[PDB]
This record gives sequence, C-alpha cells and structure tokens, in this order.
Amino acid sequence: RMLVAAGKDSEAAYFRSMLPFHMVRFARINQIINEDLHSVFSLPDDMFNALLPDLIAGAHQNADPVVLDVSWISLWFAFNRSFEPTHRNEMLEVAPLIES
Amino acid sequence: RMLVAAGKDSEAAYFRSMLPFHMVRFARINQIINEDLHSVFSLPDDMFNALLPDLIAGAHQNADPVVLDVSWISLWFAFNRSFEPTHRNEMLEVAPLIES
Amino acid sequence: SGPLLSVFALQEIMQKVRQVQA
Amino acid sequence: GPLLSVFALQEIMQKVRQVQADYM
Amino acid sequence: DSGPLLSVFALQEIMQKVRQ
Amino acid sequence: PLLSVFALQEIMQKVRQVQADYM
Amino acid sequence: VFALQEIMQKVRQVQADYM
Amino acid sequence: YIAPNPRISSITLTQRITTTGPFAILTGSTPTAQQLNDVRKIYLALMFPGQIILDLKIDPGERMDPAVRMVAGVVGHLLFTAGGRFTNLTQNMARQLDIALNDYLLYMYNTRVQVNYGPTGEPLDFQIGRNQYDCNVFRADFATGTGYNG
Amino acid sequence: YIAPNPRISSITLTQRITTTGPFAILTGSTPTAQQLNDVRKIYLALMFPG
Amino acid sequence: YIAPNPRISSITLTQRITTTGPFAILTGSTPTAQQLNDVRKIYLALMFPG
Amino acid sequence: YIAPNPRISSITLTQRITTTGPFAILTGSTPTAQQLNDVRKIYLALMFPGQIILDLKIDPGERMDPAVRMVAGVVGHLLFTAGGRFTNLTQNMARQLDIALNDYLLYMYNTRVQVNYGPTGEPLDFQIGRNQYDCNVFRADFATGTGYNG
Amino acid sequence: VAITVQGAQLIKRVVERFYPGIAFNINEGACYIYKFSDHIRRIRMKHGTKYRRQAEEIIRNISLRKERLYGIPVLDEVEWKYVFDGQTFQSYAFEVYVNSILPWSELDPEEEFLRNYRVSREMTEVEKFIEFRAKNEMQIYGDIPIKVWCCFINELSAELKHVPLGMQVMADFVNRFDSPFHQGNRDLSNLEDFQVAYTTPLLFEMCCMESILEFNIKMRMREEEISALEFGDMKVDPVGLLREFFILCLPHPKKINNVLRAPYSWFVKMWGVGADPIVVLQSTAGDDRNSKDVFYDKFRTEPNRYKALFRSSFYNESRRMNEEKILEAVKYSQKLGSHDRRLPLFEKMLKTVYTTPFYPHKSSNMILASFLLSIQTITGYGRAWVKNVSTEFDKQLKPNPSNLVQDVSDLTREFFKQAYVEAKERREEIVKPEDLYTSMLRLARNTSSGFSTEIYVKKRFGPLIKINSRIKALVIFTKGHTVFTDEELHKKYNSVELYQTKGSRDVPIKATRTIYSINLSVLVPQLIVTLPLNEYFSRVGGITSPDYKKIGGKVIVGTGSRVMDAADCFRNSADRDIFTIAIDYSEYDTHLTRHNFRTGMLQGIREAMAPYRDLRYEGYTLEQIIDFGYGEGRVANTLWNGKRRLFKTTFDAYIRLDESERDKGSFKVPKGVLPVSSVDVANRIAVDKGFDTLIAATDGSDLALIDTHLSGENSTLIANSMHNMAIGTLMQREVGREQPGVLTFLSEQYVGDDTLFYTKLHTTDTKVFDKVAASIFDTVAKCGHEASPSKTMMTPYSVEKTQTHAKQGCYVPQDRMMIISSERRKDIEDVQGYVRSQVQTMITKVSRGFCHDLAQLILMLKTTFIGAWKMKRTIKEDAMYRDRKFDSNDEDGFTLIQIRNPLALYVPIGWNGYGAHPAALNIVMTEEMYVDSIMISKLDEIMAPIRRIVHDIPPCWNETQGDKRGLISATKMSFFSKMARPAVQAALSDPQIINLVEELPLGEFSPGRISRTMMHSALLKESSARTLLSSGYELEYQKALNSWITQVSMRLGEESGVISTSYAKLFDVYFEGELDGAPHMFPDQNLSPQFYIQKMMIGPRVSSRVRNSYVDRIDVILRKDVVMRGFITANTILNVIEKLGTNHSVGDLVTVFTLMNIETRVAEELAEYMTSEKIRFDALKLLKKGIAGDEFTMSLNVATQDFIDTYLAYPYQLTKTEVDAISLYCTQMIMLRAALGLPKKKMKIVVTDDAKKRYKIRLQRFRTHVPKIKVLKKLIDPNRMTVRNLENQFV
Repeated sequence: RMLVAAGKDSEAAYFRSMLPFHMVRFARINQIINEDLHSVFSLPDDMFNALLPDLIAGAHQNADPVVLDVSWISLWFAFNRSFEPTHRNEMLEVAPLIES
Repeated sequence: RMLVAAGKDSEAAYFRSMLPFHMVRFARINQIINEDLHSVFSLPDDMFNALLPDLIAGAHQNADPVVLDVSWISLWFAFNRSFEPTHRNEMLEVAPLIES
Repeated sequence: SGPLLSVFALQEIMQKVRQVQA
Repeated sequence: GPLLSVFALQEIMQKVRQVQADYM
Repeated sequence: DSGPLLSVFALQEIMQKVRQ
Repeated sequence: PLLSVFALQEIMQKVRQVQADYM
Repeated sequence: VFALQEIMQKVRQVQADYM
Repeated sequence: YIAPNPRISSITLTQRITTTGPFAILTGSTPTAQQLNDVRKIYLALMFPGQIILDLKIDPGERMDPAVRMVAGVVGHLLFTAGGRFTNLTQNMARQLDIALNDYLLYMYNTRVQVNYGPTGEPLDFQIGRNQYDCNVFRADFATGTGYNG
Repeated sequence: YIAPNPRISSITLTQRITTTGPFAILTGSTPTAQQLNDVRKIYLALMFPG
Repeated sequence: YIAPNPRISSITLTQRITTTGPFAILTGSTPTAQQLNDVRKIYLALMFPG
Repeated sequence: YIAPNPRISSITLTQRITTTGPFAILTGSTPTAQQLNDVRKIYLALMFPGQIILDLKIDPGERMDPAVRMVAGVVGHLLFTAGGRFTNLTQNMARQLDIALNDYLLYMYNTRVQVNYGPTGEPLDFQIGRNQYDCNVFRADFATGTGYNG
Repeated sequence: VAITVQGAQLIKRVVERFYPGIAFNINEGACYIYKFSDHIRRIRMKHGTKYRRQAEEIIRNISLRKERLYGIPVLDEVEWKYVFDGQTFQSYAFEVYVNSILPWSELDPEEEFLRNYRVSREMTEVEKFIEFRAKNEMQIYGDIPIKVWCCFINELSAELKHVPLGMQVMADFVNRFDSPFHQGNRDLSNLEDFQVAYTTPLLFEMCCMESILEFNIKMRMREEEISALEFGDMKVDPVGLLREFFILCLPHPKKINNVLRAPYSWFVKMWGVGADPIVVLQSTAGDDRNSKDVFYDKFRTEPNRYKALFRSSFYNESRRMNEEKILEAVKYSQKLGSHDRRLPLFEKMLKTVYTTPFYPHKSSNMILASFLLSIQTITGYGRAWVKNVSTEFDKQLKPNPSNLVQDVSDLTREFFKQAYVEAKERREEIVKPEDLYTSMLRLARNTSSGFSTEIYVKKRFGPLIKINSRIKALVIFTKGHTVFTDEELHKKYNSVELYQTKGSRDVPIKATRTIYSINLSVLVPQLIVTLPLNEYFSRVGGITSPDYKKIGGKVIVGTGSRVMDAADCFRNSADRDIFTIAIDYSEYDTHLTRHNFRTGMLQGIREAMAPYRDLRYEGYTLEQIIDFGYGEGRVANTLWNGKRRLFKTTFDAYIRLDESERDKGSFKVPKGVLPVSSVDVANRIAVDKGFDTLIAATDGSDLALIDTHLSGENSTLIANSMHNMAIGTLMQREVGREQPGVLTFLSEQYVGDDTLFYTKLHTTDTKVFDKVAASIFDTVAKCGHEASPSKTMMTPYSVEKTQTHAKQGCYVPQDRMMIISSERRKDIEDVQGYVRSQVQTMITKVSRGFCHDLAQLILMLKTTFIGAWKMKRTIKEDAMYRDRKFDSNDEDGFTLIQIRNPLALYVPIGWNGYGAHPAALNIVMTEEMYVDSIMISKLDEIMAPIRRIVHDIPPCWNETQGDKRGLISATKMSFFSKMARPAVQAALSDPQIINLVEELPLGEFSPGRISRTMMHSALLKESSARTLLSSGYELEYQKALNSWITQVSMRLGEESGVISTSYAKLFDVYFEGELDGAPHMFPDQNLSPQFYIQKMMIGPRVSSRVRNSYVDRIDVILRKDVVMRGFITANTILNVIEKLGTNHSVGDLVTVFTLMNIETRVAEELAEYMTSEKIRFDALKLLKKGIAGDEFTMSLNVATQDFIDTYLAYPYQLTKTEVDAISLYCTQMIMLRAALGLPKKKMKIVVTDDAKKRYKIRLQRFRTHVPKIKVLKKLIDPNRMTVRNLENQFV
C-alpha cells in the first residue's frame, strides 16, 4: 500500500507476484527452527525473552549475540534465494545419545 | 522544491542523489579554509568584512579582488569533480619560521 | 518497401512451412 | 535458421538453468 | 576553391545523360 | 542486389563543369 | 594543381613567429 | 538455494523498455563467490533469531552506489524482524535501512504525488500520495517493531 | 579531482531514453585539457572566498 | 547567410524519436540552388519595405 | 612476552561463517627492528613508575595509516598512568594523547551520532552520543589523574 | 615536380639497373620475365632425362639476350661488378678495412662480437668454425635483397648529385674484389660465398644504412630550407658527423657502436641545460606530476635558476668519465685498424655541453638533437655471443649490519603483502581448487605472449604426417593433465640427466639477450600465485605521490601512440622547479642473484597466502606448491644450456689422447671444434699460442648452474619492480635524514630496470648538492646494487623515461627501428597484409623525424618486389596460367619473376593494391577515397600516373584453411574434457541438454563443436599449416590469376551485414564557413611539412578517445576475458546477439554467454552494456580498414566527440552505426583538406527537398538495414525500434 501510494507501480507489481514465493520460505525456515533445531543446546525461554531488552538497555551481564557482517548487495540476493533443505543432518537421530 | 514544481522530474531526481556528494565537496573545502590556509598572509577581519560593500558601492579606496575568467562548460565540470587533498603542502611546518 | 508488411507479414505468410510440413 | 520468440527462448532457458544448478 | 563532392546518385545521373 | 560506380570516368570534364556551376 | 612549396610558406611563417 | 521463475520479473520489473530504475539494473548481475557466501550468513541468522544478529559492511563505493542502496532498503523491510520479541538487526543496521528507504520513496516523484513533510526532519517523516499515507510507521523502533516483519 | 559514481547519471538523468534534453547531452562529453584547467580556477576561488 | 546553432532544433523540435510532425521533417534538408535564390528575394523586400 | 589467544577476536561458526575482528590489520602486523625496541622502552617505563617517563618521537621517516594514530589514543588512555601520585608520561604526551582521542571519537564511519560542543576550544570537550556522555573527563589533569589509570 | 611521377621514373631506372635490358613500361600493371636455374636441371641430368645441351647453349644466349621462352623474355640479374662499374672510386674507408683484415692466427674463439677475419683457400677446420660462426651471426634477412638495395642507392645518388660514403667504399670494394656473397632471391637467408672478409654482409648493411641516413638528412635540410645544422653559435654539417663516426666504427662495428651509444645519448640529454637564458614550451596539467591531460601554450625564455649549480663535483666528474668512454673506444680503434683519426668534430661539441644552449623553436637545433639519437642504428641488429657463466656466489654481498641489505628484504616482503591486499580489495585473488584446471590454460597462454616457455612434445596428426615439438602454447592441450602430478613435481634439475635450455634472440642495437625456457613443472606452480599481480598493475590509471600509500599507481607494467602516453615528460621538463633524479643499474640482473631479493620475496608470498591454508589442490597445500614453482634447490641449482666453453690446443696434444679420453653423445659439439670427454683434462693441457685445433668438453662441465632471477619466470616483470620500489623507498629515508629539508620528493614511479622521481630541489649550492648526490650513490651501494655516475642523470630541464626523450618541454625523438634486418626470417605468405604494416611502420618513422619524400620512395621500392620470386610454374603467351609439366624444354630457365608496378602503393585496398595516399602517409585510401581524390581539382597533376594504372594490379597472396590436411580426432580433446566452464560442464553431463543448446544460435560454437573449432584455431601456426599448405595455395593461386578481370567498380556498402566507410557517398558533402585562423601548438617539432601542417591547423588530442563503433567497444570489454579473445572475435558475438532477435531480459543474456565458454565475471557487464544500448542498436557492423591505427593519427585531435561538433553536420535521422561511417569519412577528408593548404571549412551533409533523389536515399537505407538475403532466412525482426523508425523519418 505504501509503494502504490508513491506511484512505484512496476515495483509494487513485483512484490505482489513474489508473495506466493516469499510465504513458503518462511515455512521452510519455520519447519527448521521448530523441528530440526530443537535440542538441549538451544536457548531456554527465560534467556530468550531477555535478549531484546538487554540489547536496547546496553547491559552486558548475559552473553552478547554474535554479530556477522553482510554486504549491501547481498540483501537483494537473499530475497531471490529460498532454502530447500535437500539433506538433513547426519547426526540428528544420534543426537540424544551425545547429549546424555 | 522549484524543479519538482516546474515539471523537471528527471533533472530534480538527479540533484537529490548528488546531494551526499555535494556535501563531501564542501566538507573538504571547509577543511582547507579553516585549518590549512591560516597564516599571517590571511586577510584580517576588519578588511574581510569590507570586501562585499566595496564591490557593491563601487568605491576603490581599498585593494580590489582578483578576477578570473572561466568558461560556460567549466561550471558543469566543476559540479562533477570534488577536491581530495592527497599531498598536503610541504611548507606548512616550516611556515611559522618563515613568517617570523 | 512497405515497412510493416514487407518485414512483418512476409514472415507470417511464409510461416506456412512451420505448421503444415511439421 | 529461424528467429525464436520470448516463450520459445525462456522455456529452453528454464531447463538449462536447472542442470547448471544440479552440477553445483 | 575545391568543389562540392557529389554523391553516387548524382554521378549516376550524369552518366546516363550522355546515352539518353 | 546493390549498385556500383564504374571505372572509366570520361565524365571528368562534365562533373567539373557541374560542381563549378554550383559554386 | 598542388605545390609543395606553398605548404612550407605556412610553416616558415610560424617558425619565424617563434623567433 | 532455489531461485524463482524468470517470468516472475520479466513481466513486471523489466516489463517495458525505455525506462530504467533501481530494480531493473539489479536484475541480472549474478552473485560472485563472496556475495553468495553472504547469503549463507543471512539464512543462518534467520534460524537462530535472537542469538545471531547481523550488520552491514563498510566497503567503499558500494554505499555510494545508489542503485544497490535503494533496492536493499525496501527488501530489508520485508525480510528481517526487528522488534516485537527478538531481533535480527543491530541498532545501527536498522537505521541505515531507513535512510535507504527514505532515498527511494521520494526518489523520482512529480507534483502529482503530494509529499507533505514533517516538523522533525528525520528520515521517513512525510505523508505521501493522494490518499495521504503516513510514512512515519516504517521508521525503526525496537521497543515494538513498527516497520519490520514482526 | 574525483568523479562521482556513473550510476548517479544513469538511473535518473538518462533513464528515460528516446528523449533528450539540455542535461542529457552534457552527460558524457568528457572534458578537454583546457577546460579541466578551468575547473582549477573554480576551486581556487572557492578556497579564498572574498 | 548565417545559420543558427544545430543544438536549437536538436533539443526542442527533434527531441524525441517516434514522433513526427510538420516541423520535424523540414529540419535538416538543406536548400537547392534555386530555393536559395528565393531567400535573396525575401531579404530584398525586407530592406525596401513598401 | 606472550600474545593473547587467537580465538579472542574471532569466532568460527561452521566453516566459512566466521566472525571478523575490528582491528584485523593491526593484529596481522609485525614489529620491525626499531619498533620492537620501543616496546622495551614502554615496559621499562611501567616497571619503574616515576623514574622513566615517555614522549612521542616525531620523525618523518615513518609513513603509517592515519588509523594507527587514532587507535593509539584509545590504547594509551587505558594502559599508562597520569594519576595524582606518579606518572608514566610527560606533560606534553598527555596533550598529544588527547588529540589522538579527539580525532578518534569524531571520525565516524557508520551513521553519525549527535555531538554538542562546549564553549571552550580544548580537545575532548563535547557530549557525544544519544545518552550524551560527558567527554571532558578524559582530558588529562595531573593533580587528580582523570583520563588515565588511577 | 610531383611525387608519383619522379618516384616511378627512379624505380624504372632501378629495374633497368638490376637487369641489363628490360622493357618495363609504366602503363603495364606488371611485367613478367623468366630466370635461369641450373641446380634443379643437374639433378635431372643425374637421372639422365635429357634432350638438348642445357648448360653452355642457354648461358651464352642469355648473355646475348636474343632467346626467349614462350614470347616472355628470359634474362639473368646483373653481376656484383656492374652495380658500381659505371664509375670508379678510391677511398680511405676501404684502406682502413683492408688494414683491419685479420688472419686466422690471432683469433679468440668465443668473442661476443665478431672481428674481421680473412677467408683463405684450402681452409682448415677452425676457419670452417669461423664460416660456421659467420653464417650464424650476420644473417641480414628481410624484405629486399641487398644487391638491389645497392642499385637503389646508386640510382638515387646520381639524381640528388651527392655521393654518400657508404656508396663510396662499396664501389671501392667492388672493382678490387668482384662478388662478396651470392644471395638467393626466393629466400633471403641463403649465402655461401665469402670474399676477403667474412664481415662483408655486415659491412654492406652498415654501408647501406650510412647511405640512407645521409640521404635522409640532406633531403631534410632542403625541406627546412637550411644549409647547415646549428649548435649554439657555430654551424656544423651533419654529413661530417657521420663520416667521422663511420670510420671510427669501421674496424669492429658491433663493439665500437655498442660502447659509443652511452656518450651519444648522454650528450643530447645534457645539451640545453645550464645555459643562462632558457627557452621552454609552456604547458599546464593536473596537480599530480603524472597527469597526462596536458595542453600547450606559446614559447618563452626564462632565466635559469640553476646556472651556478653545474660547477659542482658531480657534473664535472660525469662529463670527465664520459670523455674516457670515448677515449677508451677510439684508442681501441687506433690499434686494430692502423689509422690515426681522433674524431675531432664531436669532441669540440661535448667540451662545452653544459653551457651552450639548445632552443627547440628553431628547426636546426631540433634536427641535431634527433640526429645523434638516430645514428646508433648504423650496424643493424645485434647478433652476439654469451658465454654460460655461473652465479659465482662467493663474491656477492653478505648481509652486514653496516649496509642496508636486510632492510631491502623486509621492505620487499611488505610490498608483496600490500599488493595482494590491494588486489583483494579489487576482487583479484589466487584461483581456487575448483577452478585450477580451467584457469591453467588461460594464464599459460596469455603469459606466453608475455614470457614464452618450452616443454618438448610429440605433436601427432592424422587424416601419417609427423610434426616436431613446435614450441607454442598448444602444448598444454596434449599433456595438460600429467604436468600437475606427484612425480612430475618432485623432480629437481641439478642432476645431469634432466635440465633446462636457454634460448637466444637478437635485439635492434644492444647485445643479444637470452630467454630462459623453464619447464611447466616450475611454471604452473609459479603461475597461480602471480595472477592477481598481473591483472591489477595493467590498470594504468593511478596517482603517484610518496605521501599517498597505494602501490597500484606507482609501478607501471606493460593508448597506442607514445606522445600521448608520455606527456608527463613534456610537462615536467617545462617546469623551472622540477629536478628529476633518474637512476639506472648497470648489471642489474646479476645483483638480483643475492639472497636480499629471493629470500625476501619467498617469505612474502608464504605469509600472504597463509589465510588460504585450508584449501588444497589435489591434496597439495600452498606451502608445497610454492616450493614446486620456486624451490630451495630448484633455482638455487638449475643447469642451463647454451654453447659450451671451448678451449684451443695443438694437434700433437690431441693425437696422443684421442681414443683414451674423448667421448661423444652427451652434448652436441659445434661444427669446427673437436671434442673431449671431460673438462678437467681440457683445461689441464689447454694453453697454446698457435692453437692448431679447438677442443670442447661434453661431460666434465655438464652444464652451468645459476641462481639468477630469470627472465623466463612468470613473475619476472613484477618482482623486478617490487625490489625496485624497495630500494627506492630506502633512498627516500636516508637522504631525508642525512640532509633534512633538501630534495623533497613529489612523485615516484618504478618500471623494471629503471627508476624515476620528480623532485623539487630546494637549495642551489654546489657545496651541499654533492653531499646529496654522494648520499644517493652510497645508499644504492649499501643496497647491494651498483649504479653508474656516467649514466644516472639528475638535471632539471631534461626528462627521459623508457626510451622517450624530452627536452625543455619539447620532443626530441629517435628512430632506432631497423628497416633491413629482423629477429626471424621473414615469410611473406600474406603479402597484402605485410606491406600494410610496413606503411604503418614508416608512418611512425616519419613522425619521429624521418623525411617524407624519402620514406615515400622506400615504400615504392618495396612494392615492386616484396612478393616476386615465389614461383614454380610457367605461363602461356595467350594470357593463360598453368602448372608446368616436367619436360625437357620447360624445366631449364623457367622460374617466373613478377615485378609489380611501383604505383600499386596508391591503388586502394580491395582493388589488389595497398591504400597509401600520395599527399600524406597517415591518410589511407579506400575505394570511395580514390573517387573523392580524383574529384578534387588540384590532385590531377599528382594522381595522373595513378589514374592510368588503377585496375591493372594483379592479385596478391593469402593463406586460408582447407578441408584437406585438417581434422585429427584426438590431440586436444584429452585436455578439453578436463577443461570447460561450469556452465559448459553441466551441458556435457546430459545429452538432452546438448540437444536443446545446439538449437540455440550458438551454431558453430555448440558444446559438440567447441572442441573441434578449438583445435583448428591452434593449428594456424607455421610448421603445421604454412609448411603443409604451401603446396596447396600454389595450385589455387593460378586459378585466381586467370579468373581475375581488369574491370573494377566502387561498391556502395558491403555484404549484407557490414557497411564500410563508402556509406558516405549516399549524400552530397559541401564545405561551408570558415572556422578560425589560429595555428595550434604542439610539443613535437621535427615533422615533415606534410605532417607539420596537419598538426598545425588541427591541434593535438586534448580529450579522451571516442568509443566510436560497437565492434571496437566489444574488443575493449572482451579483452578482460583471456582464451576466447585469441580465438573468437567481436564479429561472432555480435551475430549471436543479432540471431537472438530482440534482447528480452538481462538474465537471459548472461546465461547464453557463459554457455559460450565466456568467463562469468565479464559476461555480466556485456549484458548490462548491450541492454542499455538496445534501443539504439541496429543490425549493422563496421569495417574501418585501419584509418586510425597508426601512431601519428592518434596523436591528433580528430576522431573525438569534440571534433564532430565543430566540423561535421549530419542530419538527425541517422542511426549510430551510419553516423560512425560518416565521421570516419570526415576525419580522413579533413586531414586531406589540411595537407593541401585548402582553407578549413565545416563540412555538412547536404540533402535537397525534391522527391526524385530523396527516394533513392530512402530505398538504399531500407536495403542496407533490411537486406533481401537476410529476410528469406528469417533473421530480421519487425519489432526492432530502429527498423520501424527508418520508414517514417526520411519522407
């Protein structure tokens, strides 16, 4: 609605057609965090809620997040690549015995 | 605000994207006037204020400015070239002994 | 010499070799 | 050699872009 | 003092006036 | 096909009279 | 016709102009 | 990594010739080795949301490339979550993605698109369009995430 | 003297081809050695203002 | 007889391709040896008015 | 001597997803024959507190990055001591270690933060940032030792 | 009177001097005669097939000239006597040379330059060695036989009424001894006869070049209308300077001319400086000292700020040492040839070199400064000998804490890390393990153009024909896979069973430099780590200042012209405050042998690629492959070939030790030397004074080991300059601390084996300047290297940079390019494309100070018999050409000779002639240009002989491909399976994909056809195609001669794709309005009046070059790709983008390019450039035929954007490709308009308003854009914008 108010017609006509592709990459990501990446090494709930207020306030009593560096043109390439997990990890079924 | 009202669209969206380059030209110039061309051979304040009213009133009881002759197409090439002072001048550190 | 008939329609008239023979 | 349109060119390009992604 | 260089289409016009 | 200019130019008295009539 | 001596006369004027 | 159709852009982004723009030039231009390795860092920070955040490089010339900056300002407002309950952006990256967007909304506009500015002067402070759509929404605010995905 | 990014005179000023103007001709048209000396007179009279 | 600059008709009258009118044909098209004689009759009547 | 652990400034995640240090070019440098004796000049001025003090060695033979000077004001403000009981550096190098810090905090390569200068013209006299930290305390003062250790 | 007239009258006298009586008319296009042969008859006489007595009957009647075969007259050439038997002459030059005749009993067997040894009947086997040495030293192969060169000088000297001394001593040699050597006319390398000295061909080359250089300067003095050459106040004639120098360089030419070169070049380079009033040429450019955007101004004479500095200890020692280099040279010639002449003319000149001025604004002073630089080429090419001397590493400089040797190493090491970082910031790194085998042939091929190497191979080919090694770049299509393996990498070359071989190739003046031919087991590990240094430094755009820290702008490695590429010398020599210090290292490469360079470089690239530690090439790490390329014992012990060190003994010492201690078989013994088994018994009994035999060792001195930075390495030109920058920046440090405040450094730049700074000298005092200059020479001596004070110059108003001389803001040129000899025996298999280059060579020669009227006559001398004698067949009198049958009356006296007309240099190209214009050399003549040049009414007196012979030119030679002796299935496809792009490799994985892609317009470049075109492209070389299809073309050239018609026609346009410059005859061209009357200024004086008046009325190039056509714009951007640009052109990529129709999307264009084996990093810019230029693109190309490829044309203002606005006026309704043919017609016509003295007018394309002649233009533009033969094949799209726009615009 904003890109059509500013008259960007042939750039809001492209995000409409990409919308049935953008909504499946956030189910391919959602099927990974909820199912594959659910282990004892994941962050607990009483630390995950306290990550956004600890970044705004500038406190540092807990562990900081890892800061990675991406480029400017890499933002445009990320929008045109999905993530199809063609090979699941080779230590997923063995994973409870390693932790125990 | 005049070019967008006169109808010149492409010739006004050119100046909006030249604006961060237009500021880095006068950033490097203001470095040169303020803290590089500062000698006893700089014009005093009680003569610098009277350079504009002597040009207007036409009175020639003081030192005239030096008039240079440029061309019409030189103004467009001045807009697409800024100044980057690579080699700072080699007489700067010896200058207070030269003036003294 | 007729522009939109000699470079356009003579392609389309000579497209008979595309559909009938194959 | 005949000229080829848009649809006859992008459909033969969609297949060869897939087999280039299979080699990676 | 040098004359205007003619094209080919004027040079094919003078070459046929000596025959026709 | 196209056109071609000839080799023999005995018109070199006429064409010098043509271009001098223009000037 | 063309004379190669008139071409030098526009050169000997400029070489004398350098003097 | 699976790309979309080639007809998802040729019918709408390069849909007419004799008019270029920031989105038409970025089509084509296949990624190099490093610019695809940076896509590997984008999708790693989207799987562990709060624990891995990302920031922009300080390369010269590319930040002075306005075609790269404008199209990466609109895309980042649809891809990253900044605010709500977690974040994928730093405090500094989500501000740089706004001045990229501010340079694109009022990029090329005639007098038909009425742009009334705001009394604060900071980026994204204008009502735009004939319906007077407020654009102070899309400015980043990490307390509630007004602009980004969350 | 450094030149700006050539995309700043490509994505907005010569963007609508099949239409020229006063500005669109002046893009390109690389300066001569004499006119580049005249830019040095411009940036000399900006450092000494009055 | 002095012609104007070639950039007068190059940015107004033929500023865009894919558009032709009564003016855009006649630009260029230098006169023949007899139509230039008629310009001599125009500038003779302008000097002797009545 | 002992260098720090090489895993301090760098964290590797998978194989190519690695974390970049901020001072990467200064970590990948080596001292010459002359610049190694000056390290022994520093550690001979720390073990004897008031007996050996330091200066700047202005010579034009060297040719370094300007970022080497600007990072040497931050390190010198938390390694030496100009406190109220002894000093490791002369009253001149305390001045030259502030103009190094004054040029470091103002040279911003990211998005600029606001800065309110003061009425005077001494170095390190402003209120940098959003929360407006008073930067006047990091100017040297040999009766209380305000910028340095102690 | 004219040029074409009196030129042809002299060439007709040459052929009637070269032959006794030949009715050679002007109006005939060619003359055909027969020559007598007896060797191929005597072979037939051995087989016994005879009819008539051949020997005595034919030879007697040929001398009586009565008999002739088939109507065509048969005659022989004139003898060597009658060339100069028209007059007798005695001269002191011949008396010096016969006094310099040395017998056999004085010679040194391995001198680097040959002396004058006497030939003797019943010669011994050591005089046979000198006959072996003379046949390998003074090879004078080239364009024209040396006999008819001497007939040209003898004919010219009678006309100009001057007798050159080179003609004088040859006429003094001819009447005493008749014929020095019998040279063939078919090939130019064979010669077997040798009169009183072996050095008679090198004498005759030196005598002809002394004759040409005198005919140059006497004609040039007539052109500038002067009678003498002025030097300050006095006047000297330059003929006296050559005659005293020719006598001096007579008794040993190749050693005396080599040592006189350094005082001659130094004398001009210190002429003008130091005089009290100094005239310069004012110029201003950018604030950098390396700015190339120079514009020029008037002359002015300033006072000299350095008028007192030259009475120092530096300049007085430099002139005194340069006098000794002359005095050691002339005293060497006093002893050898018994003559007592002491060169008095030049020594009077150099005695006051710092005081007498040199003013460029006079023609007389500019001529003499260019004359003394052109006198060096008097001995021809330098063929020499080098003895294989080891490193002798027991005398090189140890790293001491006193000297600064270890600081060179750490500063060399740092500069490699800086270059790999700056290339990484410019996205150039080393090539990854995925792309190793695919970038291997890319870099081995294009650096073979840089530094060519060798590996022996059996090159096999079948339809039974065997080809030898044929050392080229296609060797790696055979054994590319097994050179990078375990056992091939682990071999070291210090053993006797394996070594590498040096290769020798000569230079124009200097000593013969040898090229190392390293193996591929040491190159391809060295090539992978060199790659980001090679492509980054070829970016010539950079800023040079010591306070700037970027290595990419300072060091330069290696638009076409040298005036616009070296304008910095013309600006900085004009400034009164620039004091350049330019040093050079005598014996540079022998001081790279020290560990300061190689150990410093090796630990630089080790730490640089340490972030790339994890990645491996087939299991090999970077540390392992950096040792396979360089080696701690590889280059530290490499046995190199060459001629072996040979001793000289007596035969009594040989006969008692022959069968005991002499072997054969290991290494090859020369022709007139006897062998010996070892070298220990060789040097033991070695000394003798009679030297009745010569011995040479084969297995004692196995080879010669060296540790030297080789020129055959891939890292040669880069690592020579990093060490040059490291020695430069220490010189910056020590001078700044020893003398602070004096001699600041404003800019620096480093090429290999030279160094140049542009410094601002501060203090003018002689007592403190020598403290500076001695500190420079002590710093370079502390750095291991050695500098010479007699070659290193520090002077304000004189700048030289890589054989480009400039003095006081003007150009002092030099033409050391030879015209007689070359570095390989010149084959003329493409004669029409050969003399096209020879015209463009003499354009560069006349722009560097040669005479216009003389260089015109040399090219008219060539164009008669460049390609005459290469015949094997006989013709009929009834205008019929056949292959002759082996009969008794057709095999004796039967070789055809075809003397072409000398006016074939003006018949334009495409009409079997060469396109040079009689008004100026740099103007070419196309088909339309001949029509316009005859149309201009003041060329009728010049082009009158060209008009009567325009179509009578017989066709030339050519080499084409053939269906016979073509394809072989398996030579290249072994490596072509292991090498393809990843876009190409995916197509070869599925046979369905290879069927979908052959339907694309790739066509001749499909993935089943790319291998076969790649092998047919490699086989264009000499020994496989040209030596095999030499039998084929002679059977095809006879067909082209009988089918050739003498009717000719100028054709508008070309074939249905391309247009020529003859498109400009579609319209009328008028000339209206005066532009201006100002003569321009330019730094290059010493130009001929046909070249001066073009540079006067049209200024130099002040702007950048235009991007004129689409075809040259592709080749600039295809240049970044490497393999394909040598194989595919801009033509075949433009037909792919034409057959694709309308370009529909950018991403569709990049994927068809990478399918055509194009690099991915360069294909993305092609699709961005072409889809921006889509709306103005049209289905046309351009055939420029090289109207601006010469050096003088690119130095002019024409063919730029600002040129078209102020000279051309074309109608708006012309497509861009049609505009390019118009403006390329415009730059030729405005050049001819200025060379005639005609007033400069602004030309305008003229079209009237009547429809009767407008329709013929309208029909032709539709015919060129949409031809009839291209629409029947369904290629032209109706949806293109410029095809739809053409129909509405013009009517």
